Amino acid sequence: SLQNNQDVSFENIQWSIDPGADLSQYKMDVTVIDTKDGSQSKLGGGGSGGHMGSGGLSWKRCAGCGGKIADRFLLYAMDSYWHSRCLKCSSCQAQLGDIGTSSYTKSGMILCRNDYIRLFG
Ligand SMILES: [Zn+2]
Ligand SMILES: [Zn+2]
Repeated sequence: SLQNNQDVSFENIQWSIDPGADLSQYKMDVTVIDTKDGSQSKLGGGGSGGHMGSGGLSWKRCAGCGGKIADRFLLYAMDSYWHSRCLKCSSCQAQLGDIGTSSYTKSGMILCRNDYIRLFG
């Protein structure tokens, strides 16, 4: 007989897996930092109705535009500070901070969930 070959490590166990659970080493944590300044409309008249002189002139430095984050919500990727327009796919340029997509990396490039698999692997 020669009936000694069946599927034992593939389609017999076709269960659905997490979208990048084993790619944890390439995964980044998108930390969405909330700004407690401005979420209260009753706080004051923005930066006009109230003389709130702030000593912080640098705030959080962005690694995307190279300046400082003057955006509302700043996001985390890899280890640097970002915001909506800078935290995006280097292939899509789609604002990852405007989506909340758990992007991945490998060679320093920031690629979206799907792009990393298509690009590198
Ligand atoms: Zn930026
Ligand atoms: Zn992409």
